Amino acid sequence: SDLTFCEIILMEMESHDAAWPFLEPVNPRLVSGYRRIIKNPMDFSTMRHRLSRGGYTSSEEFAADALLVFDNCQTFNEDDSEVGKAGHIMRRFFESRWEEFY
Ligand SMILES: CN(C)CCCOc1ccc(-c2cc(NCCCn3cccn3)nc(S(C)(=O)=O)n2)cc1
Repeated sequence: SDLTFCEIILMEMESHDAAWPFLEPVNPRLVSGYRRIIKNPMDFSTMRHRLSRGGYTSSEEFAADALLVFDNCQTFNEDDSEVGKAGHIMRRFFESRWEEFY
């Protein structure tokens, strides 16, 4: 019953104005040397793939992947960059919705 809310939250994040950096895996042709720094990439497409296939055994596991998206953003980008700002917006949005649903 808790896992059904993850799809709803995922859809809301996919639709958010600030979500553009996170929709698909980082493209290494666009973001030079990404994997030198980010050893465990994550993105909303990968999360959708796993959620749709029972790859999350609990809502907590889904939340951990959401936070990994934002933690990787914060590790790679300065807070005042456009992508860094987007990550902070999305983390706040995610955490707020998580509290409402749970
Ligand atoms: C072809 N299709 C329309 C592309 C649409 C999506 O394009 C993206 C998506 C995500 C990025 C990107 C970048 C970045 N740090 C660098 C910021 C400076 N920058 C370098 C290249 C571009 N901007 N960090 C991150 S993340 C996920 O670690 O926070 N994600 C980039 C492009």
